[PDB]
Amino acid sequence: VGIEAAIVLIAFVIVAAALAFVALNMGLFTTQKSKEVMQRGLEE
Amino acid sequence: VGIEAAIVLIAFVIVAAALAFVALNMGLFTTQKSKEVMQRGLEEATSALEVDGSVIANVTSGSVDAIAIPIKVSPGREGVDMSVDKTTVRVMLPSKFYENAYCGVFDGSSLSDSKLSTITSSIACTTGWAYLVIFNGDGDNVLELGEKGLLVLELPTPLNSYEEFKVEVRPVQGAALTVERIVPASLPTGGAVSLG
Amino acid sequence: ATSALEVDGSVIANVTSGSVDAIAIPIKVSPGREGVDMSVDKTTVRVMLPSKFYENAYCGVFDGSSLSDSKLSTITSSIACTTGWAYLVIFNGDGDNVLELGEKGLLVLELPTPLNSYEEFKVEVRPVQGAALTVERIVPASLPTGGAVSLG
Repeated sequence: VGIEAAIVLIAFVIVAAALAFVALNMGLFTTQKSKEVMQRGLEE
Repeated sequence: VGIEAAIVLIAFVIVAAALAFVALNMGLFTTQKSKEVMQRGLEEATSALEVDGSVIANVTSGSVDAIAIPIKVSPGREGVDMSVDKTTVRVMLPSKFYENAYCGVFDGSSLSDSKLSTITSSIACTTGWAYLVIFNGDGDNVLELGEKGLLVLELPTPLNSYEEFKVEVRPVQGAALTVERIVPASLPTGGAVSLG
Repeated sequence: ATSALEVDGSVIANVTSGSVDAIAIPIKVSPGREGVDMSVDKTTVRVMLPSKFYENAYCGVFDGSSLSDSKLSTITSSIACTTGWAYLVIFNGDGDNVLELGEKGLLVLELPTPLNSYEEFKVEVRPVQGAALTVERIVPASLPTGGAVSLG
């Protein structure tokens, strides 16, 4: 009974880790691009 | 009549004991592995790594030669391993694409001083160009909180004016860092130029 | 349960004569170590094209000895496969045909005259153990006359 619950837990944790990786990567990229675009606006 | 019943009982009890032994052994192992995997997931959640400041480039003879990208670790400590065999740096150029230009991490002993020319000149890599320089570190190849890292590219005759470049870092654990900048129109004949 | 395999980074494509020729898909192993076998006889790669469908285009895994350098052109040119196109290139590996943690893999497609502008493609990897990886990207409008172009 416990073993399958542990397997499901492992799967759900692994899914969450991938979501976190994607979220941080894209958030950092979009923050950098926002910095660049507002810098360009100030230049303009 | 009783004796054979006792023998069957003994056999069935012995079978149950073996099943119990197997069940407890494998249950303990799988619980330990679940603990380890969720711990690793929590580790992967943190250790983001991010750009701290402005990218600064070296220009010689009217063209951009070297690029310095300042990075730091995100809140949450849990440092990122910057070893040669565990980290890969991707450089995407207008006419070139490089999958792995990482050569390693050399300690920032402050050299003679913190000049960009001194850093780009004293440090050399046997193969590849991109290396990372740690400041205020303890001498390890892991970037931790309290340590400032400056990642340097040595580019032989790329990067004229106005074209874009893309630099990506791929740690073994944590999110890949994406950096994209455009070279400004105004470039001095020498010295560092800020890329914003 | 473990050994998921996942995309690490951005898919990068090679464009020649105004059309996309080769596709590089960076992948890594998920947390939990427990590497994925990348042998020829155990892994199948599916490519779904707008006018074509291929069930198995995998030709094998060749070690990333860094060649002369890490150019996309050098990788696509030096490596050749007897049958099929898609191969995987391991970096920082120990020379085995298994992708483990600490090893970086770049899966490359050699596509003869598919992939104009704006049409979608689908790439799927089917390991013997672990979840199949699904990759779908769209070619951007702006393609240079040469060199690599990022697909995001």
